[PDB]
Amino acid sequence: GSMADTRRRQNHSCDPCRKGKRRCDAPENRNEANENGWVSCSNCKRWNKDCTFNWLSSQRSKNSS
Ligand SMILES: [Zn+2]
Ligand SMILES: [Zn+2]
Repeated sequence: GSMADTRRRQNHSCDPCRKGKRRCDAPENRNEANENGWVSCSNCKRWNKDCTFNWLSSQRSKNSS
């Protein structure tokens, strides 16, 4: 798990959904989505959770630090 492959990103769903096995609108560019008009996936806006890519931040490095 290094030369062949290191990172295994598949689900793009934000922290709360990916954990709860929910797929949301939140793309890989959820931040860039905020700039476009987006802000939080329907899940977060529905349950009032926390749209974050912390999962992304805990991968190869603190992507969002
Ligand atoms: Zn979500
Ligand atoms: Zn969310």
